[PDB]
Amino acid sequence: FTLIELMIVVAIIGILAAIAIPNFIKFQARSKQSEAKTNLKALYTAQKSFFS
Amino acid sequence: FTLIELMIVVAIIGILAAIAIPNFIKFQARSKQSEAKTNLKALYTAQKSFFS
Repeated sequence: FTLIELMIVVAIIGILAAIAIPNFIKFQARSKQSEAKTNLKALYTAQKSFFS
Repeated sequence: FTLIELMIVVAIIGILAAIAIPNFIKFQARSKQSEAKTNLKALYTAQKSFFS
């Protein structure tokens, strides 16, 4: 190998450092939204029992 | 996948460990409150019979 190959190696590391990957904050948010579902279903259950 | 995905996986299980589920101690207290209803109706019945 020569100088150009080694410079391309450095450049590829630079490229990988700035790669555009999926936004995983959206996956975290979708995880956090499950509390709303659980607590709303608890509301539904408690309302039904109170009515009965 | 890459490192950030795997760290988000760890973060998501950390989130699920600290989710705010409904307070079910209230449901169990509502269960325990039925002694009072049953025994008070028993008082009512016994008082009526005694009066009669």
